[PDB]
Amino acid sequence: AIQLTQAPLTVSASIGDTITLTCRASQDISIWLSWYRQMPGKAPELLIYAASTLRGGVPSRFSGARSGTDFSLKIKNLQPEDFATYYCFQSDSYPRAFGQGTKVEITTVAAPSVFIFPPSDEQLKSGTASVVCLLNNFYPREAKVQWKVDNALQSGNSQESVTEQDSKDSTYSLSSTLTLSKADYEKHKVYACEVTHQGLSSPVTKSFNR
Amino acid sequence: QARLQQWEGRPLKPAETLSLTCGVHGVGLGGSGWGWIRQPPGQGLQWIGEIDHDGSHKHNPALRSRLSMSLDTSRNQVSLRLTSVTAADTAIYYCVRVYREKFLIGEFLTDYRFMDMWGTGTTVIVSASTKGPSVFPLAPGTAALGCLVKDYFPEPVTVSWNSGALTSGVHTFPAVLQSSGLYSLSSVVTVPSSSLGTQTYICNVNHKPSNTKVDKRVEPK
Amino acid sequence: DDMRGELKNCSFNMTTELRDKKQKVYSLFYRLDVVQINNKEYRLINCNTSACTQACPKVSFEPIPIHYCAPAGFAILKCKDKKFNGTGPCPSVSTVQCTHGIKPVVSTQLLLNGSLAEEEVMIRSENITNNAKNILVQFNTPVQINCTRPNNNTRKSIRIGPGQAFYATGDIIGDIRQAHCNVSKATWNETLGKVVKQLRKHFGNNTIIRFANSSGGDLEVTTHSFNCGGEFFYCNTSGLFNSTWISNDSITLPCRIKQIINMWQRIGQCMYAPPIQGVIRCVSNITGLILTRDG
Amino acid sequence: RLINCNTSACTQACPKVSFEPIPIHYCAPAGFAILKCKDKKFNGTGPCPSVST
Ligand SMILES: *[C@@H]1O[C@H](CO)[C@@H](O[C@@H]2O[C@H](CO)[C@@H](O[C@@H]3O[C@H](CO[C@H]4O[C@H](CO)[C@@H](O)[C@H](O)[C@@H]4O[C@@H]4O[C@H](CO)[C@@H](O[C@@H]5O[C@H](CO)[C@H](O)[C@H](O)[C@H]5O)[C@H](O)[C@H]4NC(C)=O)[C@@H](O)[C@H](O[C@H]4O[C@H](CO)[C@@H](O)[C@H](O)[C@@H]4O[C@H]4O[C@H](CO)[C@@H](O)[C@H](O)[C@@H]4O)[C@@H]3O)[C@H](O)[C@H]2NC(C)=O)[C@H](O)[C@H]1NC(C)=O
Ligand SMILES: *[C@@H]1O[C@H](CO)[C@@H](O[C@@H]2O[C@H](CO)[C@@H](O[C@@H]3O[C@H](CO[C@H]4O[C@H](CO)[C@@H](O)[C@H](O[C@H]5O[C@H](CO)[C@@H](O)[C@H](O)[C@@H]5O)[C@@H]4O)[C@@H](O)[C@H](O[C@H]4O[C@H](CO)[C@@H](O)[C@H](O)[C@@H]4O)[C@@H]3O)[C@H](O)[C@H]2NC(C)=O)[C@H](O)[C@H]1NC(C)=O
Ligand SMILES: *[C@@H]1O[C@H](CO)[C@@H](O[C@@H]2O[C@H](CO)[C@@H](O)[C@H](O)[C@H]2NC(C)=O)[C@H](O)[C@H]1NC(C)=O
Ligand SMILES: *[C@@H]1O[C@H](CO)[C@@H](O[C@@H]2O[C@H](CO)[C@@H](O)[C@H](O)[C@H]2NC(C)=O)[C@H](O)[C@H]1NC(C)=O
Ligand SMILES: *[C@@H]1O[C@H](CO)[C@@H](O[C@@H]2O[C@H](CO)[C@@H](O)[C@H](O)[C@H]2NC(C)=O)[C@H](O)[C@H]1NC(C)=O
Ligand SMILES: *[C@@H]1O[C@H](CO)[C@@H](O[C@@H]2O[C@H](CO)[C@@H](O)[C@H](O)[C@H]2NC(C)=O)[C@H](O)[C@H]1NC(C)=O
Ligand SMILES: *[C@@H]1O[C@H](CO)[C@@H](O[C@@H]2O[C@H](CO)[C@@H](O)[C@H](O)[C@H]2NC(C)=O)[C@H](O)[C@H]1NC(C)=O
Ligand SMILES: *[C@@H]1O[C@H](CO)[C@@H](O)[C@H](O)[C@H]1NC(C)=O
Ligand SMILES: *[C@@H]1O[C@H](CO)[C@@H](O)[C@H](O)[C@H]1NC(C)=O
Ligand SMILES: *[C@@H]1O[C@H](CO)[C@@H](O)[C@H](O)[C@H]1NC(C)=O
Ligand SMILES: *[C@@H]1O[C@H](CO)[C@@H](O)[C@H](O)[C@H]1NC(C)=O
Ligand SMILES: *[C@@H]1O[C@H](CO)[C@@H](O)[C@H](O)[C@H]1NC(C)=O
Repeated sequence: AIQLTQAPLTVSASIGDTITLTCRASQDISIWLSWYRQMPGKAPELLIYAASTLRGGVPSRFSGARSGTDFSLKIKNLQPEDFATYYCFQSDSYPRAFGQGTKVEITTVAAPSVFIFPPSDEQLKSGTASVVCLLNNFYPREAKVQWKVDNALQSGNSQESVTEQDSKDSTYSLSSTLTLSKADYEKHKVYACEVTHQGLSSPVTKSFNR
Repeated sequence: QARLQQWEGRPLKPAETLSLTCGVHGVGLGGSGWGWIRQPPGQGLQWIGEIDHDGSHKHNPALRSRLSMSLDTSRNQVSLRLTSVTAADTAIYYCVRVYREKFLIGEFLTDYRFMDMWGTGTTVIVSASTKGPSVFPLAPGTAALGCLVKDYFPEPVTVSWNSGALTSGVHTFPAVLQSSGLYSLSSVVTVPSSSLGTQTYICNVNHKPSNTKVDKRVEPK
Repeated sequence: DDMRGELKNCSFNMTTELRDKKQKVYSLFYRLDVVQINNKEYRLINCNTSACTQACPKVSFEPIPIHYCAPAGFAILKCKDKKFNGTGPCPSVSTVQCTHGIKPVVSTQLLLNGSLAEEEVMIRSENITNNAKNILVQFNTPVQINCTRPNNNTRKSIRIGPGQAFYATGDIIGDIRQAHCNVSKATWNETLGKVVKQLRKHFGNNTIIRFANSSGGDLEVTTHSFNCGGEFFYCNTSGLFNSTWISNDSITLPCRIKQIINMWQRIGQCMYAPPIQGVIRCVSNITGLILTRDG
Repeated sequence: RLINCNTSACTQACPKVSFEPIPIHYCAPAGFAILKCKDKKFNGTGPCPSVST
């Protein structure tokens, strides 16, 4: 099959900029590579087909180039409707493939405000304990949460979820849940979430004692 | 006015048959080709298969022998019949029209297929029986409080605060699918710390699939 | 310059398998098959003269060798002389039960496939001094000619009645270069050299032998008309016959294609050769010529 | 529509010709003979000891 590599996976720019998106193919797929834009929550739509032809209705700002391996798409005069996920789709070989997706967003670096929440006693009666760590109103989206229980690094027992970018301040929020059995929860004292983020010179830890 | 409409098929039990149907209006099944594109949550799109103008069935190698598609020319409908559905097949399924335009390279003429027209989306989730959530408090310059909406099926759950009167500072997170096959989500709000003993905060949780509504008071512990 | 400049995209109402229902269909017809009526209005070329019985899709046009065998009381005498032109005594004779396999290859201006001469190029005319008589040249070494229609044709079926189907060119993609035949330039030059050497014996050593191209007339007579892969070609052969003879490279002959064929120089019995799916490729031996001399 | 209109057109059975089977006799030309096995327990294959022409 043919593998399409799309980089960078996340490019940030403000309104009224020019961005270039790259989609590198494995073999030479001639010029057969179409571009699709997926607005968050909506369905993908065709922007460019044959790597150069604009779809009927797409503004003239959008443009592609190249007919070899390093396909490129250029956006001019950025508008809020252009901040979506773009995909490159080849049509040369019948095992069709898509790109990984380039998430274009708006650009202030801000560290999260961090909060930790113990499980409720009502939940504990069920045999399971959820500890929740909130990372509020931060930018950029990349953040790292490490759970510690009596200083022991936890692995494999958490899940996390991130909001969409805020329309007014361009920040994100993140929620991570650590799931423990009640039996394990009651064997330990100190529950801590350690947060790493570009806006923090050293990690921030919020904790409680059971 | 040319649109492809597809309707939700509701959650389905694992190891069953996945029956999809797309409604083609404005245009007809003839002349183009019709295929299916999915999108697992938080991931990119994946090609399932297509029927080309000739009536010939291109299928993705990954889904081996469990693929079968058909075209209802009389009703202008495209069908998908994925079988033995596993939890990894939880994705939004799109119906697409691969349109053929001929592009002339220096001496060679090709039929170029470029998925002209996309469906709206059919969120397919496989798990579990309908189950309402348990709602637990996340109890508290600025303070954070919230509600943990745990162990429900299927999606979705909606959350408001103070019957919709509190919107500033609210974040309702995407649900996660837990290893149990049940979903969980959290909703939070940041408020002035000075308001915690005087203002009442209630998260309004609605889980339509089970007819479950919970108004959970979140007080400091 | 392309194949697509030879085609017209013709849309018409066709009968359905039900008598009271019509069928808006289209097909790609060669410009050589459609005649304008005065999106313009056209009609098939052999429509004021006859109706075209479709070349039946399950019968092949490939010639198989046929032996003509004499009945009882008759014998077939075979002249085994290798210098026998066409007339007069033959010192070596044989009685064969019947002839070698004679492939009925139908072609003009060039004897594709068939039997070679034994020792040298043979010139055979009924009266070599009469310019109204054709000269049948026969080669001793074949000249290989390669055909092609580079297009990837897409045959389309139309139900024109109960049980009857009309096969139409629905789409054409792929290499759109004009259909052509390649003859090796070195091999053809040395073959005309042998023809000229054997042709000066009847006209003089000091005479100038000049090969010109076909004078005029029907496309079936001005071109190397032949069948190859079920589709009928009409090649120019003006680069083959262009030379004056005084006492890796290849020659490309642009060929047109027709679907409505009046084969045996007749009027009132045409034939519609249906489209051949895919790319057509061709390997033949030029084993002879048919020449006419200018007065 | 009639069951056979996408395969062929159908020839009406002529109203004066009869489908009734009339016995027919297949007779061998000169220089040939028809041998008839008169064995009453013949199973269709093998030597027939009672043959007539
Ligand atoms: C030789 O000549 C031939 C002509 O004689 C050439 O063939 C033609 O080639 C055309 C160009 O390729 C092609 O046009 C394209 O048609 C698309 C629609 O497909 C049609 O036509 C087919 C004909 O076989 C039909 O089989 C289809 O069924 C369809 O017709 C539908 O049929 C319906 C009945 O079944 C009608 O009724 C609708 O039915 C619905 C049922 O629920 C509802 O009831 C509806 O309310 C009801 O209306 C429809 O009315 C009819 N629709 C028609 C007529 O359109 C069409 O989509 C293509 O255009 C779009 O896409 C291209 C590429 O993007 C754009 O450039 C265009 O601008 C246009 O885009 C816009 O719309 C799309 C959405 O569709 C948007 O995504 C886009 O952004 C734009 O807004 C295009 O017109 C011809 O159909 C075809 N004709 C024939 C006879 O085959 C042949 O190519 C040529 N060959 C050679 C070798 O040269
Ligand atoms: C020139 O242009 C023609 C089109 O006019 C090209 O022909 C098509 O090629 C594609 C592949 O490139 C074929 O698609 C595949 O279909 C096979 C199974 O096809 C069978 O069923 C078809 C529908 O009935 C039928 O058309 C097929 O062909 C027969 O019938 C036609 C007449 O209709 C006749 O002309 C042929 O000779 C055949 O007798 C055939 O019966 C399918 O298995 C293919 O593989 C895909 O899907 C599998 C999973 O199923 C997947 O694993 C593979 O990776 C792949 O995705 C694929 O669907 C198409 O059928 C052909 N169409 C026709 C009309 O023949 C031709 O290739 C071009 N040639 C050149 C030189 O480019
Ligand atoms: C096929 O038949 C239709 C009619 O059944 C033709 O359409 C008509 O064309 C004439 C002009 O010659 C108009 O006056 C009529 O109003 C048309 N009728 C319609 C559109 O219903 C059509 O031209 C024919 N197509 C051909 C001959 O290719
Ligand atoms: C059938 O129609 C064709 C086309 O009109 C006729 O051939 C044309 O004849 C005129 C008059 O001599 C010429 O000017 C045209 O050049 C001819 N066209 C072609 C394509 O050859 C033909 O004569 C008609 N046949 C009959 C029997 O009437
Ligand atoms: C001359 O003879 C050759 C060889 O038999 C013919 O080419 C063959 O054509 C058949 C049918 O199209 C193919 O199945 C064979 O594969 C061909 N052979 C080769 C070597 O290509 C050729 O068509 C003949 N020339 C004519 C009839 O004009
Ligand atoms: C066949 O080839 C000849 C020669 O290439 C073509 O006719 C002549 O071409 C030369 C230059 O290539 C011109 O100077 C002449 O005026 C042409 N004579 C014509 C057009 O009558 C010819 O077009 C080719 N095809 C056919 C069908 O004859
Ligand atoms: C002619 O039409 C008949 C009727 O549709 C065809 O027979 C049908 O074939 C389908 C298969 O697609 C079966 O599901 C039906 O049961 C068949 N009908 C009957 C009455 O048995 C038949 O195949 C067609 N023949 C041709 C040559 O097209
Ligand atoms: C053919 O050869 C014979 C015998 O050599 C000769 O008599 C005859 O004249 C030749 N044909 C012609 C047309 O001259
Ligand atoms: C004829 O020769 C040309 C180049 O001279 C080449 O492109 C073409 O493929 C050849 N065709 C055949 C049938 O040999
Ligand atoms: C014709 O084609 C054969 C292979 O099919 C090739 O070997 C030969 O060189 C070609 N000759 C010409 C004159 O194109
Ligand atoms: C013969 O060649 C001349 C030019 O050399 C051309 O005008 C004429 O049409 C040709 N005749 C044919 C190919 O029958
Ligand atoms: C042409 O003739 C040679 C021998 O002279 C033979 O090997 C070859 O197969 C022939 N090519 C055909 C008949 O296409």
